[PDB]
Parts: sequence; C-alpha cells; structure tokens
Amino acid sequence: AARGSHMKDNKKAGIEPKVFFPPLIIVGILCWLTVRDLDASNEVINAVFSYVTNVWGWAFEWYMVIMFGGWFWLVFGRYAKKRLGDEKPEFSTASWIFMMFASCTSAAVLFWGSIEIYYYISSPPFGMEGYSAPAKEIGLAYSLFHWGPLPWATYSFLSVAFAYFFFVRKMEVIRPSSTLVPLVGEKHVNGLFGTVVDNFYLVALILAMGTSLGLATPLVTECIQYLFGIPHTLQLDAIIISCWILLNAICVAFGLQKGVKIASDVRTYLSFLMLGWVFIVGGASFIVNYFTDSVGTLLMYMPRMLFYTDPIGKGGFPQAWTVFYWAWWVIYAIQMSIFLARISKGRTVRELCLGMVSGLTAGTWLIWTILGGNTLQLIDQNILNIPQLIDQYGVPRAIIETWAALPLSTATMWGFFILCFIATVTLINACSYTLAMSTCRSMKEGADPPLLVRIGWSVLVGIIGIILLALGGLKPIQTAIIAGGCPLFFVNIMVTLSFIKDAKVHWK
Amino acid sequence: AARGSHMKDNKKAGIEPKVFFPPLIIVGILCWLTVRDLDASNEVINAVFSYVTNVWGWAFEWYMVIMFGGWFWLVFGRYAKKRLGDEKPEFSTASWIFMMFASCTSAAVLFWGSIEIYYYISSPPFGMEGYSAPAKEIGLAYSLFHWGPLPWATYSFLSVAFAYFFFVRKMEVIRPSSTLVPLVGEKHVNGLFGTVVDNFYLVALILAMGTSLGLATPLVTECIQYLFGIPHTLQLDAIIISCWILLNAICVAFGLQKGVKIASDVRTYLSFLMLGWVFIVGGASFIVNYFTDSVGTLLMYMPRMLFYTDPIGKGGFPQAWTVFYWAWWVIYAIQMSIFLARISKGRTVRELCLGMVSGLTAGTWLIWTILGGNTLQLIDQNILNIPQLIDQYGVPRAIIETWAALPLSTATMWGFFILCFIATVTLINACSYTLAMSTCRSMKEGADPPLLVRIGWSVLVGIIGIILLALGGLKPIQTAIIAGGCPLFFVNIMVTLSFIKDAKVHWK
Amino acid sequence: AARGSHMKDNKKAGIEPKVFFPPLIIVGILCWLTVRDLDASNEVINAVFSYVTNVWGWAFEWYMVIMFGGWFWLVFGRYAKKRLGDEKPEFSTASWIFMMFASCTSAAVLFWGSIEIYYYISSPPFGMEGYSAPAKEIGLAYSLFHWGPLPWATYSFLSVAFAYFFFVRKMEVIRPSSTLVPLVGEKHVNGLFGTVVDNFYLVALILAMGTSLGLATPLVTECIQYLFGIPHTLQLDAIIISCWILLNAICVAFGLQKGVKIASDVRTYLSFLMLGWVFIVGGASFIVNYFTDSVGTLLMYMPRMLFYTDPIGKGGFPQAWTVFYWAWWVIYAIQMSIFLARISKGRTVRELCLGMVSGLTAGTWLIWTILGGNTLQLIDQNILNIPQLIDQYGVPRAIIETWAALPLSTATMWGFFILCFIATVTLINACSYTLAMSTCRSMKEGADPPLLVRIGWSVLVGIIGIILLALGGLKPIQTAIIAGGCPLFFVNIMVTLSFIKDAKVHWK
Ligand SMILES: OC[C@H]1O[C@H](O[C@H]2[C@H](O)[C@@H](O)[C@H](OCCCCCC3CCCCC3)O[C@@H]2CO)[C@H](O)[C@@H](O)[C@@H]1O
Ligand SMILES: OC[C@H]1O[C@H](O[C@H]2[C@H](O)[C@@H](O)[C@H](OCCCCCC3CCCCC3)O[C@@H]2CO)[C@H](O)[C@@H](O)[C@@H]1O
Ligand SMILES: OC[C@H]1O[C@H](O[C@H]2[C@H](O)[C@@H](O)[C@H](OCCCCCC3CCCCC3)O[C@@H]2CO)[C@H](O)[C@@H](O)[C@@H]1O
Repeated sequence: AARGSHMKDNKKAGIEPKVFFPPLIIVGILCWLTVRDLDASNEVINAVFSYVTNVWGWAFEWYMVIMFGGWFWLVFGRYAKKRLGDEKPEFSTASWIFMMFASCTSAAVLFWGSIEIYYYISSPPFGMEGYSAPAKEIGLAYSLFHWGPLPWATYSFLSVAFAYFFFVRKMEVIRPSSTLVPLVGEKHVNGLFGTVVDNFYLVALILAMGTSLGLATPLVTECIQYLFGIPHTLQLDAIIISCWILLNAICVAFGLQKGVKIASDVRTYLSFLMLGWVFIVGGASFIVNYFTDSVGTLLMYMPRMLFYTDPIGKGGFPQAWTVFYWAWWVIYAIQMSIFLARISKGRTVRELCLGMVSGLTAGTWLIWTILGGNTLQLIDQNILNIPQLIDQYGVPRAIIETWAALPLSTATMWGFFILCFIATVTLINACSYTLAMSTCRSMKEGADPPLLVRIGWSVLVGIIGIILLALGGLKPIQTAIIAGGCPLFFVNIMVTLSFIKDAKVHWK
Repeated sequence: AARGSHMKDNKKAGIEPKVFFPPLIIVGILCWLTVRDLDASNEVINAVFSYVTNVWGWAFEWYMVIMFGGWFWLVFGRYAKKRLGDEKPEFSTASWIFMMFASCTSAAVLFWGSIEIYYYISSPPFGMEGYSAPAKEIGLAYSLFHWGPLPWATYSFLSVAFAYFFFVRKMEVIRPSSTLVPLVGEKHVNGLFGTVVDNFYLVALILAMGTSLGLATPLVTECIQYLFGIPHTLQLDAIIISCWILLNAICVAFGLQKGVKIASDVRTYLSFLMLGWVFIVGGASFIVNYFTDSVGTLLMYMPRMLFYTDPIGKGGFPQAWTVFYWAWWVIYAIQMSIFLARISKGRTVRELCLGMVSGLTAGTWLIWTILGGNTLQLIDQNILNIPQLIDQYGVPRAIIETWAALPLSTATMWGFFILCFIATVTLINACSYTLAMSTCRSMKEGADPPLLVRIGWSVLVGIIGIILLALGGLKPIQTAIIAGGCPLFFVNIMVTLSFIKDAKVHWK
Repeated sequence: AARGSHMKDNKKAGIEPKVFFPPLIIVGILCWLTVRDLDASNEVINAVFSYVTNVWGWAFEWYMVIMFGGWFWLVFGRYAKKRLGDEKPEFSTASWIFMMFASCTSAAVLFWGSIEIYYYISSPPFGMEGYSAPAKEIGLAYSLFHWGPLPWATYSFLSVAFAYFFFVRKMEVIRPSSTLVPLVGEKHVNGLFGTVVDNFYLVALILAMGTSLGLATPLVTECIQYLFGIPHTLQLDAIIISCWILLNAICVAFGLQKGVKIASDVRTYLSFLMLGWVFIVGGASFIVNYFTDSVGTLLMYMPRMLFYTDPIGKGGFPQAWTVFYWAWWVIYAIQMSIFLARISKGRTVRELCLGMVSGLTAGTWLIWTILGGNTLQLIDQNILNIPQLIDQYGVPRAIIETWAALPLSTATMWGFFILCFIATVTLINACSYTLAMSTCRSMKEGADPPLLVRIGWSVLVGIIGIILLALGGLKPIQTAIIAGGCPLFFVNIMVTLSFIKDAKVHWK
C-alpha cells in the first residue's frame, strides 16, 4: 500500500471492478437463462411487457409531461440567458444543426420509420376501425407525436444539465453517479449508492445496445437476401454480427478514428440521398399533402395523445406504442443529452432548447413522414400485403419490401444496404467506446479506452443481439427497452434534480 | 337627535334596518308562498330553471371566459408584481396552500363529487350515447373542467380586488356596496343603489346557504338510516337541522370559537383520510389511469366545453350542468374571494393567482376523481343500479350506496357520517356569522356579532333547507342557485370594475 | 433629349408605358379569348381551379401559417415597441377601430356571408354527412375561421412593413416594386425584374376587381327584379355596370370626392343598421347561442382547419373553400395593408397588430354570424329550398331570398338594395383610383390621377365583370382569384423579406 500513493489525482489506466464486473455478471446470467428455454423466456418476456406497460405506463407518461414542462421553464425562466461556457460556440449555427440533423440517421430509425404506420393503421387508437379513413388520417400524426418536438423537448433538461456540468462547473463526467454530488453528497456518490446507480445504468445501456443490433441486423440480412440471393437465417445474422465485431476490432486496434468519422459522414449524406430519393419517387405530392394534414391533426390531438391510457375500452394502444416509445426515449436520454451538451459549448440555455428541438425534429419528422408516407401508399394501393409478409417472413422482410417497391429497385436496395451497414459499424464503434469509458478507471482526458475492454464489450453486445434474434419478433426488443427504462426513469430524474440544486447556488 | 352625535366614527352595535329587514321580509315571503302549494311551486321552479338556463345561459358562459381572461392579465400585466400589503405573508407558503386545499372539504362537494359522473355518463354531452365508451371517457374530464383550474382562475380578479381593498387601501369591507365608491360615488354607495345591491346580495346568499343545508342534510340522514336503522324521513331531516341549530346556538352563546376551529381541523384531516381510503380500496390503479386519460381529454375539449350551448341538437346538456354550475361559481365568488384575500396578505398579485389556482384545483381534482372514479367503477361492474336507487329512494341514497360498497363498509360509513356532520356544523357556524356581520351596524373590528341576530339567521337558513327538502329532488336546489346567480352576475362585475378603476389611480 | 432634363425629380403627369400597356394587353387578350368560346373557357377555367387547388393548395396553407407566426414575432419580438412615425396618431383609438370596422362593409361580404354556410352544411368537411347535426355545428365555426383573427393576423406583416416604409423611411410607395430595393437593389427594381413584378401584380389586381363586380352586380339586379319586377338578365347586368361606370365618370370628372366620401359613410352606417335589423328579427337568441357554441368549436378545430388537405378521403373540401379563400386573402393583402398602414401613423408595431386584429375580426365575425345564422335557420325550418333556387335561378337569387324571408320584406330589400349599390359605387371609385395611380408616371403627392386613364380602367374592370357573368356561376370568379393569387404569393413574401432586411439596419 505504498509509496507516494495519494499524492495526486489517480492518473492510471485499467478496469474499475466497481462497475466492470457487476454488469458483466448480470447480463451474462440473463443471457444464459434466456437461452436455456427460448419458449419460456418468450412467455416471461410477454408477461413483463404487459405488466410494466399496463400498470406503470401512466408514470412514463407523466415523466414526459413534467420534462416537457421543464423545457418551458428553461426557455422562459431565470436561466434562459445563462451561457453554457463563456467561450464562443465551437461551431457555426449551421454546422451545429447539421450535427443534430445528422445524429438522427440510424438503422433503428429506418426500421420504425418504415413500419410503425402499418401498425397504427391496422390496429388504430381511440377505438377507430382498422384501415378506416380516420385510422389513416391519424397514422402519421402519431409518428409526428412519438418522434416530434415534444419528445425532443424532454431531453432539454438533461442536455442543459450536462452542458452546465461540463462547461460551467468544468467537471469531467462519464458516469451518471458523478453528477449526483449536489444531491446526495460525496459519501453516497463514491459509496454504494453511486455504485448501484452506475450499475443499473450500465445494464440498461447494454440491453439497449443489444436491441439496436437486434433491429439493425435483420434489416441488413434481408437486404443481403434480396440483393445476392443468400437466404436470411439465424446463422447469416450471427455471421454479419461477427463481421461487425471484427470490423470494429480492426478499426479500434489500428486506431482508425479518421476512417470511422468519414464513414459517419457518408452515412449522413447517404441518408439524405436515400430519403430524398424515396420522396421524389414515392409520391411527392401525396407526401407533402399528407404531412401538412398530419400536422394539424397532431396539433389538435396532442394533449389527448400525451395523456392516453385507454382505461375504459382497454384496446391497449398506448401501452403497445406510447409507453414502449417513452421507455426508449428515457433509456437514451443521458447518452443523447451528453452528446448534445458536447456540441453546444458557448450557447445559451434558451438557444440550446430552441435549436435542438428545431433541428432534431426536422430530422425525425422528415424520416417518418417520407418512409411512413411511402409505406402507407403501398398499403393503400395494394402493392404489398404487409400482414401476409410478416406472418410468413418477419417484420424486417416487410420493411425491405416497402423499399424494393420503389423505382430502380436494385439501385435503391444498394443504397439502403450500404446505409444500414455503415450505420451499424459506427453504432458498434460508438457503443463499445461508451461501455469501455464507463467501466474503466479514470484515465487522462482525450485518451482512448483499453482496447481489449472495448472489444470485449462489443462482443457481449453482439451476443445480446443474436439472442434477441433467436427469440424472434418485436416483443423481446420492446421488453428489453421497457426493462432498462424502469431504472433510468429514476436516474434521469436524479441528474436533473442534481442540476437544479447546484444551479440555485452557482448560477446566482 | 343629540348630543355629541357626530363627533366620531359610529362605534355602536346592533342591527342596521337598511339591510336587516328587506332580506328577512323577502325570504320570509318566498318561504310562505313555496309552502302554500308544493306541487305548483315545483312547477314554477322548473319553469324558472328552464328559462334562465336556456335563454341566458350564454351570458354565464361569457362571464367565465372574461374572468378567465382577467387571470392572464393579472399574471402577466402591470399588476403582476404588486404586493398586497407591504408586510411579509402571515403564513408559510405551505400552510397557505393547506388552507385552500382545506376549504375544499364540504358536504356539497361529497354530494356532487359522488354523483355527477353518473349523470354525465347516462345522459352525455355532444350527442354521445348513454353508457357508451365515449360517454365514459369524457365523464371525469367534465368534472375536471367544472371543478378545475378554469373556474378557480375566475375567482382571481375578485380575490385580488379584495386583498387590494383590505391591504393596500386598508378599508374595512363587509358588504359588496363598500367597494363600489370608486365606481358610483359615495352618494350612490350610501344611498339607495348601495342598499339594493347589498340586499340582492344577501338574498342570493341566504338562498345559497339554504341549498347547502338542503344537500348536506339528506346525506347525514341516509348515513343515519344506514348505520342505526332509523328510517330517512322529512321529519328526521327537520330533527337533524334542529340539532345543528341548537349546536350552533350553544357554540355561539358560550363563544366556543376554539372548539369550532378544532372541529374544522378534524373535518379537514378526516377528508384526507376518507379520500385516501376510497382511493386505496376503490381501485387505485384504475383511478390513476382514468385520471391521466381524463386530463388529456379535458385539455383537448376545454375550448369546446367553455363555449357549449348545444343550439342545434338541443340535448340540453350545457343548460343542465355548465350553466347551473357556473351560477354556483358566481354565487360564491365574493364570499370565497374574501376568504382567499384574508389568508393572502403580503403576497404578490401573480403569487396569489398562481398559488390559489394550484392549491384549490389540487383539492377539487382529487375529490371528484376519487369519488367519481369510485362511482364510475360501481356502475361499470353492475355493483349498483343507480337509476333504480334514485327512482325509489332519492339521490342521497344512491350516493351513500357508492360509499357503502367499499370494504369495511360500516367503518367507512362512520367516517363519512362524521365528515358530513362536522362539515355542516362548521358551515352553519360560518354562515350565521357572515349573515350577522352583514346585517348589523358597523361594529369595532375583531368583535363577534350580536348573538340573537346570529342565531336568528341560522334558523331562517334551516327553514329554507327543510322547505327545499319538502320540495324534493335536485331541481329546487338548482333553481335557487340559478336565481341567486342572476343578480350576483352584476354584483361580481361591479366589484371588479371598481377595483380596476381604483387601481389605475392608486397603483401607479 | 434636352434641355435641363435631369436637374430634379421628374414632376410631370401622364401614363408610364412600363406598367400601363402590358396589363392592358394581357387582360385584353384574355377577355377576347374567353369570349371566343364560353363553353370551352369554362372547361379550362374548371381545369385550372382543380389543378392549382389540388396540387398547390398546401403552399397557400403554409403561407398563412408562416404569416400567422410572423404576427407573434411582431407582437412579442424586438420591434413590438417601435413607433410607426414618431408623431401622435392622427385618429383617436375609437375612430381608428371604426375605420377598420367600416372597411369590412362590402358587397362581396354580403355574398359570401349569406351563402357560404349553405355549402358548408350541405357538403361538409371531415367526411361528415350533409345536413347532419355535426355539419351544422361546424358550419359557422368554419366562417369564424376563414374570416376571423387568423386570416387578419396574416396581414400584420405587410401592414407593419408598409407603415414602416411610409412613416419611418418616409418613402412614397405606390407599386410593390418600390419596396424591394433593400432586397434586390435599385438596378433590379428599376429594371426588368421590378417591371415584371409590378405587371403581374396589376394583372392580378385587375382580375380581382372584376370579380368584385361579378359578385356585386347580380346581387343588385336580383334586388331590382324583386323590388321593381324587372327580370334579371345578362343585359340588365350590362346596363347596371354601365350606370356605375357613368356614375364614376361623373364623380371623377367633376371631382366629387366630398360626395363619394359621404356615400362611403352612408354605406357604413347602413351596414350596421341592416346587420342589426337582421339580428333583431332573424332569431337573436339562436344567433347569440349559435355564435357562442361556434367559438368553442372554432378554437378546438382551428389547428385541424389550418393544415387541412383531405389527402385520404379526397372529399375536396379544403380545396374548394380554404385554398380559394386563402388566395382571396393573398390577392388583397398588399392593397388592404397599405390602407391599414395609412390610418396607423404614430401607432406602435404591437398596437397595430392587436388593434387591427381586434377591430377587423369584430367586423367580419359579426357579418358572417348574423347573415350565416339567418341563412342556417331558413334552411333548418324549410322556409327555403336553396339547392332548388340555385339550380333554377343562380346563387345570387338564393341569397336575395334569405334577405326577403325576413319581416318587413319590402323595406328590408330596399335597405339591401341601397347597401349593395352604394358599396359598388365606392368600390369602383376606389378601384379606378388605384389602377390609375399605379399605371401613371410619378406625380406630385396629394394629386388626383389623369381622369381619362382613371375612367378607362373602370371600363376594363366592367368588361371583366360582364364576361364573368356571361360565363356564369361561381367557378369563373373563383379561378380568377386563384390565378391572381399565384403570382402575389411571391410578391407578398418579397415585400415582407424586404421589410425584414431593411429593418435589421435602420431599426437598430
Ligand atoms: O422570481 C423567481 C423566478 O421565477 C420564474 O419562474 C417562472 C418563469 O419566469 C416562467 O417563464 C415559467 O413559465 C413556465 C412554467 C411552466 C409551464 C408548463 C406548461 C407550459 C405551457 C404548456 C405546457 C406546460 O414559470 C416559472 C414559475 O412557474 C423564473 O425562474 C425567474 O424569472 C424568476 O426570478
Ligand atoms: O402599456 C400598458 C400596459 O398594458 C399591458 O397589458 C397587457 C399585458 O402586458 C399582457 O400580459 C396581457 O396579456 C393577456 C391578455 C388577455 C389574454 C386573454 C387570453 C389569454 C390566453 C388564452 C385565454 C384568453 O395583455 C394586456 C393587454 O391586452 C400591461 O398591463 C402593462 O405591462 C402595460 O404597461
Ligand atoms: O436576441 C434576438 C431577438 O430575438 C427575439 O425573437 C424572439 C422573440 O423574442 C419572441 O417573442 C418570438 O416568439 C414568437 C416566435 C414564433 C412563434 C410562432 C408560434 C406562436 C404561437 C403558436 C403559433 C406559431 O420568437 C423570436 C425568436 O424565435 C426578439 O426578436 C428580440 O427580443 C431579441 O433581441
């Protein structure tokens, strides 16, 4: 225990058993149990989904309401004009929006963007009849709601909190625990409380990352089946997941940050090209008209959508969608808010709140109205039988089918194939990075994490994906999200309370 | 006419014939006529209800709209930051809310809270079908509307006006007339104009107080019938009303202010216990879910509910409920606003407007969603046949039946019995006090009113209750409220105009 | 080319070939082609209507949304407190409102005010059933929308822009082109760009003026047929149009500005008398109740109405009405905004925005609810068969029939006859004035335009009316409006961008 041991900040690199082992053990144990009996796992998975959504769905809904309220408080309250770092923004306002407008590009987004409208239209909210005109007229509006300005505004409290911690308090924050000192004290932060918090967070994050794989993988393999004729099987999925891991491993080992960043740029520009293409050849005039109509419908129904539980009719719509999506929002809040904070030094509180909500919803509104308007038309015109395609082949095939129904079919599918593939590479890279940084001992800033830790995490995330795929269907992915959401409900609130308490003292 | 007669402020105690005799004569004459022929009275009662609501319902609706607008003007306008008395508030912000949150406890509230949803659900607005899902889905929302933030916000103009008169102008105000000097001048105030105004007010108030009895009494006697087996009759009602009068008389004569105040505290805490109990054992999960859903529905329909007259379909919904309840709101505005003003010295205008609307609706929202969600479930599950119970026994019995349907039935009914009983004691005490103070000569501050005047008024109010009960049903109570509302429509407006005019001069 | 030619501002009077000839040629050519084959013109007219509304209707809708947003920016933004001229307003606030509240009086307003509800009720939006209760309950609300605070608020940007140009920049502005210097530069303004802009504007205006005639004329002749027995024919219409032209010619030639102004005053006061009469004897109680109900319905549906395209059901409602009316709004924006600017010197930006929206909607709300509530009742009670009347005689006859159905039938029709007649005289006078001023060389301020130019334009406008009448029905009038609207979509936006750019520099 010597010598010269406590004569400075820690300054050495490696794993921190505090937070490295428990996640590994917990996710490992869960994977093993899931695989023991896939049919009984699915039975429990379904019971967990139904229980949380039906019994605690209301709390997820009130969380979004409160956070939405917070956005107004930030935009109009005492902090509106506070600068987040006295320096000038490190980006032009345009590159700043472009960076948000770019982070919207993802594989999960192409998944839900392409298919969620089919579900809204066939099993409508508010007791409407499946496939009726009124079901069709509310379909996109409900996307504009679940992926619009309201959900994005709920990230504002956390984004401002983190930019305040980074740039006014000048704290290095990696783990949630590090922001809670104003709230519970250093004893609790550094003790067991802060350890549990950080471990619950990491588990939720790990599961969430697996779900991203679980959704992105089948899209890529359906593209592969369509383009090359290689049949989509669970083995093809395990093969592609392996390639991503190896690719990641080669990128990390040889430190190709430069190349990965360029890939990130290509995915962003390909996204624009692909959406623009779908718009131009998918029925531009209908899409513009349908979007316009859906805005007014969204504005009218919004308060109804925000507080919807269907307690009389019990059709289950809010439970299946709103609660699940809100859990998705809650799971990714800290992660997304940190990234928004980082690109926002020098901006004012109100500037951050207005800009992020503007640029981010532009991104998501565009994706869901173009892909959703395409899908809706294909259903309307009987070009596809989506129910039949799903019952036979699975959801990912039905999605690929909405893409291949467009002109220049083979070229279009090349575009999408490339998009979903690079997106997943940059997602794996980013995922492995975050997990490594969060489970290793405090290391000098600007330094990359221990390589073997980083690769090891990518492998565990890949395992989770293949199991989710083995389990089959949407339900396992949805329940992993709902599960992770439950703890992070409390973690998110704790970080914002911590910010609010600190700000009383150091922001006046 | 001497001597030394006008060498100071009046400083002596007794009745003021200006305002003591006319009310007595008017209410006496009305009681006598009503009793002459109960069946013809009821016929006229019904015709007065239908006429005012159908022909002048729109004016009651626009009154609430304007007053609601005024709330925004107060919160965002030139007066927002004005303090109501330069002193520090005489209560902590918590005890201040608790005092509003406490004034919500009443017998009339348990009456309407328990039953109004049955009516909304069986004879729905907007042409919906009775007992349909959509009727059930709007039922609580319509309670959240009639007893929510909008009606409470309409008291803000009067509450601010009175706190301005009490604490900035330092005027002793008892009667409405005393605030009108800036508006019509001292001649009119002290002359016939101010006398008519104060007499119309007192008559409306007297009728309104009778209706409180008329509603509270049958609840207590249904509790008595349930608990002790004593059949509910008109004679049992006259007996209980007598006991309240005697109780009041003993409390006043021996000056037991201390004890009455403690009773007030018990009723407040019993209310919390009873509502909490109903919530915990009445279907907590359904109640939370139904409340959440109803908020969104309320937010969506609010503008429609605010301006509703049903002029095409003529189903009569707004006339039966909204207009009647708005008359109820209008009748009690001055009284409630004076009480809100008194507990608000030292608060700013905006503080008063935000706090009262927050604390008061918390109180009323809780009462109507718990009691209404209980009742709705009992109807849903066919535990009770409310229509049958009402046709056979009357509304009060159906209400008691929703309470007795809960676990620990006998204990629960003891809780409610005690609640409605003490509530009525403190209501009678407060009622008799106000009437005495308003009909007697200006007396030195902090002094209790002439005892025989005070008891005499409690007796006249008791008479009005027993007649209302003799008349039977809801209609007589509703028409007395609508009748009183008509004059006070103009009185309320006069006080706020008076405040607005004065404030131009003395508040800048 | 001499001498002393460029030693001052131009200072001489006559036509400016830049902008005098092209309009004349273009409208002349169009008139001639239209008349060549009335049945084929109507076929093309119908195809132009369907194409613009269906394909580009969305752009008209987003234009109103953006302009509406601008109103909030003006009321709450950096310019809210800027004064439009440092002088004191040249009118009392009352005479200022009265002047807006007066400009609402017109023949076109009596036309649409009287009949549009019949169309809303018989061919309802949102897939409702014709003549159903819900169709009737939304009917007036849709008038309150198309002629309410939202459309009036969209004039605020242009009204503020022109008052800024007139009173802060002290520029003489007659033609749109003259405001674009900050936007495109003097070269473009004085060159071809500014010439095209001003010519497109003048053509749109000329067509629009013809439509006013095309609507006002048949109302007057139906009144003439009703009162005097003279059969309504195309020849009677050509005769009345001639009388207006001659009347105008006599008024202009002998410079009877005084008398025309008095006529303007009479029309204003007659309007009040006629509306007040219709209200008092047309079912006051129903009208008050129906208006109240319609406000709440309007507030609830507004966001839905604002963004409505009906892309699924394709019932065509928004295309037939909203898009057409928005084109009407767009066509008259510059003209109306100049007039609002002129009567608003010395007012602040926010004052102009609040006052104009308040006074103007008071005017239009009153007209459409009184005339629309009258018409609705006549349909409800089966006093008239409007469809039958229209198929047989045309729309103008059905309108006159709603007026003649009121008590004192002969006197009422005298009132309306006089109203529509003087209204059209003052409209022709104002129209001819504007066209003259816009097509003639810059002349010294306060000077009347060349008389023969002024009369000549009134004649061309009269021709356009008679052709529109020869074409028959509503469609030609609607398509001329939609046609003119398309160019002025861009002209309106250009003036506001020009104002915004200039204001950055000279308003701080
Ligand atoms: O004096 C103490 C401080 O209080 C203020 O807080 C206000 C802010 O000034 C004010 O902008 C803010 O308004 C937003 C309140 C929350 C509204 C939530 C709803 C917004 C609209 C509909 C969705 C929900 O309300 C806060 C209090 O409720 C501000 O924080 C400071 O300006 C002020 O100094
Ligand atoms: O200059 C004169 C004074 O005017 C102001 O009054 C404004 C206030 O500043 C401003 O806050 C207030 O806004 C509320 C207007 C009423 C809105 C009613 C609607 C509110 C929202 C929807 C329900 C109805 O409007 C008033 C005028 O309409 C304020 O009284 C002062 O700040 C100011 O000095
Ligand atoms: O610092 C730069 C300037 O920015 C401000 O602009 C604000 C204004 O202060 C602010 O009042 C204004 O609010 C209105 C924004 C547009 C809202 C449109 C919606 C309004 C409600 C629903 C219909 C549409 O937003 C502007 C920016 O979006 C103001 O122009 C100045 O006060 C300020 O100095």
